[PDB]
Amino acid sequence: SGFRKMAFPSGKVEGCMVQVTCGTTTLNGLWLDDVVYCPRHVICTSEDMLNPNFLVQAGNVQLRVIGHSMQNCVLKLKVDTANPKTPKYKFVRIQPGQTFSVLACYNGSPSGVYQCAMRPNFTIKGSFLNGSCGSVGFNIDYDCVSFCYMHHMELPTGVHAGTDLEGNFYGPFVDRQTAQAAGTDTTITVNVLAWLYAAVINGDRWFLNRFTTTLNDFNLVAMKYNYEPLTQDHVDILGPLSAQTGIAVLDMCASLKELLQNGMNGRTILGSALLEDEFTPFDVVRQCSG
Amino acid sequence: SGFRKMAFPSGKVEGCMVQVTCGTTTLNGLWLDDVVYCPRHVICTSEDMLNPNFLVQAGNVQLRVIGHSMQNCVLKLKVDTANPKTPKYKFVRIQPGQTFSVLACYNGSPSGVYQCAMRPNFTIKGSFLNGSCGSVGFNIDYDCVSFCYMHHMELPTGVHAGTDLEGNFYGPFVDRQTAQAAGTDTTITVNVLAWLYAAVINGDRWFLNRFTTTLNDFNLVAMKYNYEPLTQDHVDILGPLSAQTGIAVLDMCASLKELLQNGMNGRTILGSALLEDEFTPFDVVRQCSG
Ligand SMILES: *CC(=O)N1c2ccc(C(=O)OC)cc2NC2=C(C(=O)CCC2)[C@H]1c1ccc(C(F)(F)F)cc1
Ligand SMILES: *CC(=O)N1c2ccc(C(=O)OC)cc2NC2=C(C(=O)CCC2)[C@H]1c1ccc(C(F)(F)F)cc1
Repeated sequence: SGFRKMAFPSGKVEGCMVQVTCGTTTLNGLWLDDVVYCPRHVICTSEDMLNPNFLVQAGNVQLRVIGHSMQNCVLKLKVDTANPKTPKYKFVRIQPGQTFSVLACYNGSPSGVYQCAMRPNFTIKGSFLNGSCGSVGFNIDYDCVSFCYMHHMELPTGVHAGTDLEGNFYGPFVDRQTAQAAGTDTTITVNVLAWLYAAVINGDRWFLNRFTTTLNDFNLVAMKYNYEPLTQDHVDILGPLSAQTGIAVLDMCASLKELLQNGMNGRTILGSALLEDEFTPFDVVRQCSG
Repeated sequence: SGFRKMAFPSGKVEGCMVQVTCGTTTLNGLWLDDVVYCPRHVICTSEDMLNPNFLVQAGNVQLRVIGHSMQNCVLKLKVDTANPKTPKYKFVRIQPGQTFSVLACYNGSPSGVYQCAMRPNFTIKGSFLNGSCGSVGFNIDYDCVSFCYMHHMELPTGVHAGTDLEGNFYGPFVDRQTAQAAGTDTTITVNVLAWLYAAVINGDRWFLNRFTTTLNDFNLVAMKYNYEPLTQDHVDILGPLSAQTGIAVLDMCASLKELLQNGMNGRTILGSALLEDEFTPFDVVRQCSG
């Protein structure tokens, strides 16, 4: 029992982390096979971010860059020694709504790990300080590591922005300091529904009134509260949770609809008095049934 | 910027994790130097938890137990090979209010990491499934690992209970299945005050009214809302946060006092509409100022 916001173990990424310096500028990079990835704005100097040559250390072991190139927004420093601590990996691209773990690092040493979601506006609500550029976000499948995120920058609203491991940015964003107003993030509705399932499994059922409602009547309400519309694909993926708790998707929709319109009222669901949207349905299955 | 509930990297603990089987019964254990720790109720059989010989595998490497002994509530399996992946460690005991990271494991393999607090009633609000007994909770200081918790059991109220690494249980609890009604956990007031600081640092200041109030007048209110009394030692440790934000401890006390009595009212502080008590003041300093 218990539900808790839970990151994957960080051991296999920690030993792929490295410190990268170019001129005065030093940040974090990822070491896989014989190539080190890192954000390309490492070649800028920071004085020039106010108005209009490589060192690679793996803790204490110096690698020689023997050349580099630029794929989109990331630099691919080719090194001579090949990392023996390279796990099974693959470079996946994430869609809004999916979640991952972030291992925040400074000067190449890991400091923390935490779980967060790729918001519908393509930003992520991270915890980043200066020096964190180059930290990676990832999922793991027992022993295969799916890298899906590298940090680049902090937008003016406090939120964060970065790329996939091939260099392409997640949203309409660029590796430069500007007022890049990202869209309003909507609340991830499939995830809120999944968290409500995790509540049921674990104790809380007061919100379960479930006046049966249809799909689109819910969507009508959902949208004038800034909830992303629910599609058939979202319904499908709740299948397993539906199966376990014996509460059809339309019911949980309906019960949430009285939450949006009649409110939490200070009442508590799984340690919270607001509707959590940063757990995917697979999250709930991994945590609530192995 | 950003505040996010953040566990220490789990790499150094992951390689001290091992699977332990005794008769039919198999769970998780910790391997340090040449001794493996694990809960002593490994020698029970589970059929007998309803009404009134060692295998140690490190993934695939079998260790020979050459003997064992019982310190309090944990078994110390002495093995012949000594773990080369043993970090700097020390066995600390935690007091209620302090926080740690839990690396949940099944059949000796790590599955997740997460952050939680030792509640004032000596229970912890974990995320544990059958098979998780023997998982450890710990803090790290850059390279020294302070082990402070090993999981034993789940109380009837869903909460969890365990020991320090020397075998002694945290509260008035025992390694047996009974209705052990633990006390009401009070809300950790020093921590709520620290989270309010992290809010200020990061954006949110609406709760800052700060009608100056005294210490004990606050305590009067605090207690009839089930908030643990605030001592001089708690005031002291908020010193640094006080220094950074330029808002004296009595002010934040006072502002929280109007939160307890005039309510959140759906309003949001750092992604939440209830008062979070599971961040220590050192947590805020580590996350908000390196
Ligand atoms: C992500 C990060 O830690 N930093 C960062 C942020 C933005 C950009 C950018 O837009 O470049 C065009 C670059 C960086 N790079 C680095 C840092 C560092 O602190 C270390 C060196 C890499 C920080 C950073 C740097 C400068 C600033 C400033 F001055 F613009 F405000 C902020 C963060
Ligand atoms: C912590 C844990 O995972 N388990 C557990 C819980 C309590 C006790 C206990 O009170 O013993 C006197 C022992 C255990 N031990 C083990 C398990 C396992 O699933 C694997 C073997 C170790 C579980 C567990 C076992 C049995 C039950 C039961 F039947 F009592 F409900 C519950 C959890």
